[PDB]
Amino acid sequence: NAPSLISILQAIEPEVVYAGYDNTQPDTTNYLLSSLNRLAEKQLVSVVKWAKALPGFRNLHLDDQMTLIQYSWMGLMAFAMGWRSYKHTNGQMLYFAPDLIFNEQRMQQSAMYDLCQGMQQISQEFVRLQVTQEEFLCMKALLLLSTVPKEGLKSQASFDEMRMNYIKELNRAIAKKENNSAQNWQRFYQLTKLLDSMHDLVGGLLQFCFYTFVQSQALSVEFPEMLVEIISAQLPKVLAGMAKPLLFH
Amino acid sequence: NAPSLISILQAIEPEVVYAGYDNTQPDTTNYLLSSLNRLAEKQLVSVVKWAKALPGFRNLHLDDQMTLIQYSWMGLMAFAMGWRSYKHTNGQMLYFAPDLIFNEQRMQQSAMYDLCQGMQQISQEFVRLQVTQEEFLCMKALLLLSTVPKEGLKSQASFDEMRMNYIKELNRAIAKKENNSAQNWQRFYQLTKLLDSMHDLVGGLLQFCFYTFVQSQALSVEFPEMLVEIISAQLPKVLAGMAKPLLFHK
Ligand SMILES: CC(=O)[C@H]1CC[C@H]2[C@@H]3CCC4=CC(=O)CC[C@]4(C)[C@H]3CC[C@]12C
Ligand SMILES: CC(=O)[C@H]1CC[C@H]2[C@@H]3CCC4=CC(=O)CC[C@]4(C)[C@H]3CC[C@]12C
Repeated sequence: NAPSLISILQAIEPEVVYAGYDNTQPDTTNYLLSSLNRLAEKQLVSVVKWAKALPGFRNLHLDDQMTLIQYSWMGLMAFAMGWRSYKHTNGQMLYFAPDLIFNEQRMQQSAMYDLCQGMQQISQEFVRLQVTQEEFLCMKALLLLSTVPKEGLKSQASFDEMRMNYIKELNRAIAKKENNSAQNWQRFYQLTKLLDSMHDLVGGLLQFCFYTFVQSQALSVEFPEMLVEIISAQLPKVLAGMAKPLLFH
Repeated sequence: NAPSLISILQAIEPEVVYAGYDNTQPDTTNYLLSSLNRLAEKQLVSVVKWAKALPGFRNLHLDDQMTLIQYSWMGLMAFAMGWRSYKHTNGQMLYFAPDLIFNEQRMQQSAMYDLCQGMQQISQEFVRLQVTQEEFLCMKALLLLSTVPKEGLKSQASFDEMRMNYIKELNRAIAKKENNSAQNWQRFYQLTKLLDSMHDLVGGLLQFCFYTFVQSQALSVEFPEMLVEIISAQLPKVLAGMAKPLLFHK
């Protein structure tokens, strides 16, 4: 056979990115929120390299490629962050970058606190289910494919296929580790139910992101160049409500 | 909107068939089996009427239609039978027809007794699960679609899509109960798992049917005309192993 896409997912998985954060700084709301936005920009390049290499993706209309990234960029970063929080801190802390990690204090100072808790719960869920690296990588792919234009895509031809495979390949992963079907059947629930749960969270994250952005002047936080563009394009579409989450349940 | 798949399903559900059995007769292996085979013929005709009226069915290539039936005819009848046995006897007895119902003694004389038990366990599942009539109708539609030719279908064009609709429809039916996603997922698991259990049973039934078919002279068990051909046509394909059951997990 040809290489399993899972084996390719592993190959194209990005290496971790540093924030270039200065940890001697007092933890100040504005400074935290801004360095986070710096991090996002760096990660934004990473996730885009990734999606390109992501099998099936290039075969979508570039307006399709462009929209999917626009919607899901937040969820993918947040999801991946929760998986780092799990491997490194055991869901105890929010591990954004090896050099910027949110302890309790920082979550309170972020003025994102309730949103931080929410992200943390995603991480703890990872530790509760003991998600395997394979499960994670498949899930993260599906996340990309889990929010779509309310009016459907140009490549919907290609898309519905791709989405199916990554669902299939997710099954291939739940099946391999475990053995019994009663088990497979419930794994699949808990995992997909985890993916679904991401949507509500992202909404909240976005809500605040948008807010910080519009009020960036007043609040005095900085969104860097590349980051603005993406938000700028996304903000209107999602407020228009052209963005449809695809649930499992 | 346009009428529910499930509302059509209900419309086209066959009325119950009578066997025309003389219950004053003694309960004897040959008269019992022969009488079932008469019942199987009568049901056979309505099963086919049913499948035609089944939405998305006539859109399948006509070889696919004939194939699928030959495969699942046994499972449909036995599935339906266990449903009746749940509705009328509460899983207690085997209600093939209102006039011919197997109680313990008849399962003894049947000389299929371990199979009778098997079928009695299907109905008992219906009762353990408290299956709704809507759940039942969707499952029975799928049962048609759950054993396919191993080589594939001429138009798998349509089939795959149709099969999904009935799966969606089945979810539409579980959801109605107003449960949450986890209960729904659990209903779904336990239904399709009742479904899948059907093959094991049916395999066994086919076997003893094939047997009684061949040995009828020996056994003095008479297969009405129309029952004969379907078996004639099916038996080869089966023993060649060209029939692939479609499961919901191993
Ligand atoms: C400054 C601001 O509005 C906050 C709101 C939500 C925050 C983001 C939440 C998800 C997250 C995961 C990461 O790995 C770093 C960047 C991001 C993408 C965060 C960057 C800073 C954000 C953008
Ligand atoms: C004589 C014989 O081979 C028996 C073996 C199993 C029996 C069948 C079991 C399933 C059953 C359900 C019905 O409602 C009547 C017909 C049938 C289809 C039965 C017809 C007679 C059978 C076929």
